[PDB]
Amino acid sequence: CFPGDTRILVQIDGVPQKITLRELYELFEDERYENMVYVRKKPKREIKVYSIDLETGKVVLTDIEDVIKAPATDHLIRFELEDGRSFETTVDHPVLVYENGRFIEKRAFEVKEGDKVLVSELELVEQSSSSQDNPKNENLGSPEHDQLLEIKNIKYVRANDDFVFSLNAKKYHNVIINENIVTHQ
Repeated sequence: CFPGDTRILVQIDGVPQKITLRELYELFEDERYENMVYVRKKPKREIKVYSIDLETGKVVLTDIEDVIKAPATDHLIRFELEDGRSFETTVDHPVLVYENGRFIEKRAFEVKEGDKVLVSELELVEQSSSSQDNPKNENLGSPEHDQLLEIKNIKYVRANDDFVFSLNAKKYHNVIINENIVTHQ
């Protein structure tokens, strides 16, 4: 899991939005109690989730199974990228790094400084602050970026929220967060 602070890239009403899991989560309703955590299922709008295909390395879109809401109990490791991107995980959560010419899944507490993550590097063009715009898919709609980022700094930090999220969708434990940081079990 990641802190609610973790930004998740999704698609809402055919519009890609990058919003924290605590924010993304809100696009959902119907919360159930299970596994000693909370599970929210069924979006109140058209909510899709941007995920990555490990095998091909492409950014795909899928439907959501539910929202992963769990009481912030453990602490989280933070990864700071050379670009200034940073993401956190419950340390037990595997991180997807691109080393040895392959993609490997290592726990946050198993990841080391100077490690990499896969970034889809594919933006939605409109990086405007807040949800001011939405019905815009103009400006061609074709990006271009092929580069992965190394972790400049890792640290042990504490969960910002009292709940942590990951957003459960198809393929499971595979989502694009922060500045498109890809992770998978």
